[PDB]
Amino acid sequence: NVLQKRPVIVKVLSTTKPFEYETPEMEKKIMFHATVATQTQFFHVKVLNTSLKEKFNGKKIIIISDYLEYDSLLEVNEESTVSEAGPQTFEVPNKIINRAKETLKIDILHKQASGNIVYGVFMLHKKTVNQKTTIYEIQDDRGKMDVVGTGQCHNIPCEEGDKLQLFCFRLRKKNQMSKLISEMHSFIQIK
Amino acid sequence: VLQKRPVIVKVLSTTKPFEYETPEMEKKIMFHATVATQTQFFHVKVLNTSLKEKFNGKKIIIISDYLEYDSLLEVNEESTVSEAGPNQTFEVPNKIINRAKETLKIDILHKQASGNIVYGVFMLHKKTVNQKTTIYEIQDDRGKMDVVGTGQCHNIPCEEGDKLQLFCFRLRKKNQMSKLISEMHSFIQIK
DNA sequence: AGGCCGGCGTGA
DNA sequence: GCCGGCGTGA
Repeated sequence: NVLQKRPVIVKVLSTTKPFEYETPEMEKKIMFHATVATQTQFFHVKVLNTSLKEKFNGKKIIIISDYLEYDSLLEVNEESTVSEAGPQTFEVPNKIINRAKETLKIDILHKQASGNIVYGVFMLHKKTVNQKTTIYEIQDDRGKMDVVGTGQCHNIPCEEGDKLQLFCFRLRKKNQMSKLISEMHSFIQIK
Repeated sequence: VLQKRPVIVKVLSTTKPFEYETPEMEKKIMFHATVATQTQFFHVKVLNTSLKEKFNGKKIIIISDYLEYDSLLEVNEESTVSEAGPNQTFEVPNKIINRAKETLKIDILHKQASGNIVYGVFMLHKKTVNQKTTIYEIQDDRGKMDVVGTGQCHNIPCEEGDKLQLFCFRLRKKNQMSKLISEMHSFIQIK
């Protein structure tokens, strides 16, 4: 899968704080998640070139090129070019905003295809910190399911009843039900 | 496959009986039903059409020797349906009724696991009648999707803006695109 | 059934 | 009327 140099004008709706993650080649690195919108659509965006973080909380309005598109999201990296438009801004329809902030219900998640990327906010019901992995049991009014966290998503401080906001998790099936697995760029923040 | 654990339910809906074809080319008759308990609702395929009255919905019924697969129930000739006594009565929360009436958003359907069985009501945007198959294009504010209808689901009269109610369609992926495929026990009625 | 790879018809 | 050969299907 390869880059798209067709440049896009989008508006930033949200960013996470920068955070540390490890590559399979054991390189220590820093990134942040962001959510951006056009008038018609929204995108989850991984920003690996953290020197643009300033550009992603102000200004809200930006132009992006040479980014990667996969897994229904955008990757912006060192090869990517981000610029500012001006003072000069536009506003995004509330349908799209609410959709970009939306969290799917667990009963629906259980019916979702393996390989999907999932973002959302869920309630922690139970936690088991094992040595390398942590199984977070998450819950809502429709069902419950396991979230396996490794790396930066291992051993996070939290207690039952707390709400976990997940970024960039991979949905996998066992046995006939969904679970959410942490990957290289996955993140968990508390509320 | 067979569950001898009997279920006590209230019938919320039935379709009229209808004709379908087996793979061994025998024409037969069946009907769909929607059922509920205190806990949750079920789609039901009833292959024994002599049970239509038991499913009229005036009564609360008990079902046994039914098959459970694809998140539905199949009641057939080898199954036993009887009536419940006066203390086994109950009413179903409007919560559950409304959930049983829920129709999924199409963009979410596209992300559902291959092989899922789908029921729902959708707005028809466009239809293409071929020789043996009919491509009904369904729409909502979220997205659009093809519904491939053959057999009893082929060449149904409908026009744009009509709502199609789908029963027991199979979700299939090809070239990374989701479609709803009509099958043996599938049904389409217009509103 | 984990996800992945390997075996038929369709159409070369 | 060829197989492979890739996303699908268990």
